[PDB]
Amino acid sequence: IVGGYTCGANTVPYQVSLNSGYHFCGGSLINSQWVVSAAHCYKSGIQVRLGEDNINVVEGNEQFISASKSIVHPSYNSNTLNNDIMLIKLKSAASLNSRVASISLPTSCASAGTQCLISGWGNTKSSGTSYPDVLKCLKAPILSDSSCKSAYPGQITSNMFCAGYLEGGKDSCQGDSGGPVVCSGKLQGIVSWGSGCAQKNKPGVYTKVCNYVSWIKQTIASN
Ligand SMILES: [Ca+2]
Repeated sequence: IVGGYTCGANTVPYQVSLNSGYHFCGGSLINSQWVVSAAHCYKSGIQVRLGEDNINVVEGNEQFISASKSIVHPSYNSNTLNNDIMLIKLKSAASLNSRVASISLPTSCASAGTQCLISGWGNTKSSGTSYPDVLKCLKAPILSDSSCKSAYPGQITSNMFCAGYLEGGKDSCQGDSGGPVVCSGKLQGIVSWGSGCAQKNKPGVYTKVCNYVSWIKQTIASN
């Protein structure tokens, strides 16, 4: 997260860190046994880390649970990043509490101008590299589809939306991928891609979760 602020320990209780020896992506807890992340985050050997603030210090509210199954969306397109969404089932049910909590899925899509909360442990520099230990947060509005397509000609699909600031300076970044965009208490986005981070006229691009609710529910019900 570039241009954001320190969330505060466990203030984003649905935020997860995916760990394969180190933090490599974010995710969102949607029930006690399932996490949503980005398909491009897929790898083997995932441990889901819930209840994290400082990812380099055990502070006493963490739950570390290995993945039992990963399911990349059947239509994930690694060329275009269309359908950049994955589900991860936990080997055991997390214990839900005030610091480890699920985020509701949307029942309808969100509209341009709605303010959302974007969070993660990704890079905090738009030029250079600095990775934080504690969770960072950014409030950012959804941009119109027209503005998104204007910023990224020929690259925006019906399963993507932009959020952020055309002036630059505030954005998600590498290491935030797979993490949440939450608007009015619903998970509307997954950190997916962009051109650089926090650059002028290059807002963040996010997977449009509202298009996947039926697939998420049916996949969870059958697995
Ligand atoms: Ca920790």
